Amino acid sequence: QIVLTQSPALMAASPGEKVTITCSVSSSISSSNLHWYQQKSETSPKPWIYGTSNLASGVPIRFSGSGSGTSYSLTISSLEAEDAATYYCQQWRSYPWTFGGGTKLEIKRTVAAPSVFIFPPSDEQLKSGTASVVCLLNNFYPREAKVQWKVDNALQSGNSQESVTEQDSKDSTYSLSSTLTLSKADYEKHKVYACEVTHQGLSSPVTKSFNRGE
Amino acid sequence: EVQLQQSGAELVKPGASVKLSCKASGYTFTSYWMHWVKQRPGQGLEWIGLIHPNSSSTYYNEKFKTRATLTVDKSSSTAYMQLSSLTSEDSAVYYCARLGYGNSYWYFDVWGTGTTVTVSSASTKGPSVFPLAPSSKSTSGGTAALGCLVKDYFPEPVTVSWNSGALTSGVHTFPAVLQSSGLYSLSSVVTVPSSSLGTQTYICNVNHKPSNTKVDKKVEPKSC
Amino acid sequence: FACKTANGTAIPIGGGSANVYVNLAPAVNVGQNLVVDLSTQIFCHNDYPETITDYVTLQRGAAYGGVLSSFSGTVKYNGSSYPFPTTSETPRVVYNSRTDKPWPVALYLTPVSSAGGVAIKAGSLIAVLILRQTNNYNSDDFQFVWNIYANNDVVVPTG
Repeated sequence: QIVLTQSPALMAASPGEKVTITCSVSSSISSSNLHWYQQKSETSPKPWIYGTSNLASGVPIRFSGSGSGTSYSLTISSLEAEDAATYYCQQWRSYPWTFGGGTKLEIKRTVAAPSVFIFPPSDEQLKSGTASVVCLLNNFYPREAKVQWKVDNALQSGNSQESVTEQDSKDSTYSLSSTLTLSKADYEKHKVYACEVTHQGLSSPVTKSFNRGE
Repeated sequence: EVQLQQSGAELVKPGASVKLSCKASGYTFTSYWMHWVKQRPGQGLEWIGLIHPNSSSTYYNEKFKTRATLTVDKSSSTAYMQLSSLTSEDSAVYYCARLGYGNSYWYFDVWGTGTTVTVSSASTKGPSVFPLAPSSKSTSGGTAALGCLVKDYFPEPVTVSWNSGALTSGVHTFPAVLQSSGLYSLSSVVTVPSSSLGTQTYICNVNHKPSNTKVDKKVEPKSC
Repeated sequence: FACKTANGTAIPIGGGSANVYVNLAPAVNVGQNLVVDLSTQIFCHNDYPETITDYVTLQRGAAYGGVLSSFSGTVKYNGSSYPFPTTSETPRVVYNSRTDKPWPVALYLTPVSSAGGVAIKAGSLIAVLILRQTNNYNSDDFQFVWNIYANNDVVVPTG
C-alpha cells in the first residue's frame, strides 16, 4: 500500500479564494503518477486533474496542480462557489492505487445567524406511543453545533441525535435538526421542554422552549 | 456527451452480494478500460479495480482481492459487480469509470451515475410523516417554519416533498441518523411565509422506493 | 549532433547516458499494445545540416527492468518494424533539420502471454536506447544512451 495523507477532511473558501489542498505521499512519486477527482455531495465524481498538471474535460482553467516528489498541490487561481466538492487525490505510481481520504472542500460564508425553532410532537406522535421533540437550526455556519436539551430545566445526554445537511446552493449555510426522542408517558410527565443553541448563536445562547399542553 | 448510467440506491441485507450495474453501449466498450472505485461516507475513495471490455481481464486492489468481482458484458456493454461477504465495512457508494487517454496518462474521464450500497440489517419500514405546528405563539414573528418528521424509515431513497410539485425553496431534507432502534429517521422542514396571509394546505408526501408508499399528510398550524 | 528528452535530461554532444521518465498506459492487455511513444518523449537534432548532413539511427536497443521481464515488443523506426531489443542496425533517418523533430521511435511492447500480476515497476528501467550519430563530415560515430525509466506502473491484468 501507498500512504497518501492530505489535509484530512476540512476545507473552506469564498468565491475566489485560493485552496492549497496538499497531497503528501509516503514515497516521492513523479508528477505523472498523481490524479485528482472531484465528487460533489451525493453526486457522481468527475476527473479533475490527471498527471498533476493536465486538467480533464470540463474542468475550468482555474484549477491547476503543481509540485513533485512527496508534496502535491492543487493551486486554484479563483475558486468559484460551484466547485464545492470532495477532491480525492489518487496515485497511479503503484497499484494499490490508493486514493486519499478526501478533503471535503466546503464553502466559507459570512457568519449567518442561527435560528432556533422548537417543535413539539403532534397528537398523532403521542398516539404512536413514542414522542419526539425536535428543535431545528435553519440557517447557520459553521457546522460546529451541539445544542442542549433541557427537560424541566435539567440537561439530558444520550437522547439527542443531530443531523446536519450539506452546504446549501443558495446561501451556503447548514441546517441541523436535533431530535430528542422520548415516550408518551415521560413526555407528558414533564411540562417545560427547552433547547439551547450553541456556537455563534449567542454568547448567552438563545433558549427556545415550550410548555406541554398549552 | 455520451455518459455511463448506473442503478439506483439499492437495499441489500448483510451477507448478500449486490448486482450493481454500469452500462453504456453508445461509446463502444471495445475502446476504453472500464474502471471501478468506491467512496465511503466520510472516509475517502478506495480504488476497486479494472476490467477490459475487449477481453474481460481484471485487476483489482489488494484490499479488494476476493472482495469485488468486476465483470463486463460488452455485447450489451454492461458491467456488474459481485460482492460476496458484503459487510458494513463495505457499505458505501460504488462508482463506475474508465481510463481515458489524456496526453500520456490514463484517468477516469467519464463517470457513471452512481449507486449507494446500504448494508443495514433488519426489515424495511415506511416513512411515517409527522406534522409540526409552526411558531404560532410568536404570531407576529412571520419567519415561523414547519416540517414533517419521517421517523422509522430504512433504507434512504426518501423523497419527502412539499406540494409534490412546488416549494423548491426552504425544503431541508436532512440526512438520516442511525437511531437506537436501528431504523433510520430524517426530517424535512420548510420556511413558510408570514402568518394570516400564509393560509395553505402544506401537503407533505414521501416515496420510499423499496417499500413504495405515498404516505402523505397536510400540516395545519395549531392555535395552542 | 544532440539528443534531448522531455524531462530535460539531455545527452551532451559527445554522447553519454541520461534518464527517460516515460508516462505509460497503466493497463495494457495481451494482444493490445503498450505503445510507449518515445517519439513524444525523446527527440534529436543536428547543429547545422547544411554541411553536416547527419545520419542518426538506433544502433542498439536493450530491454532492462520491467520490459525485460514480460513486455516483449517491436521497435518502430519511421513507421518500420524491427525486433526489440534492437540487436541490429536501423536504417538511417537523417534529421537534416536544425529544428528539433520528434525522433520517430515507438516501442510497441505487447506483454508476454498473460505474464503475471504487476509488471513494469514504477521508477524502474524500461529500456536502454543506444543511439548512433554519424555523418559524412567526419568520423564522429557518437554514442547516445537513453535509459528509459518507467514513470508509472502498468498492469497485465488476470482474466
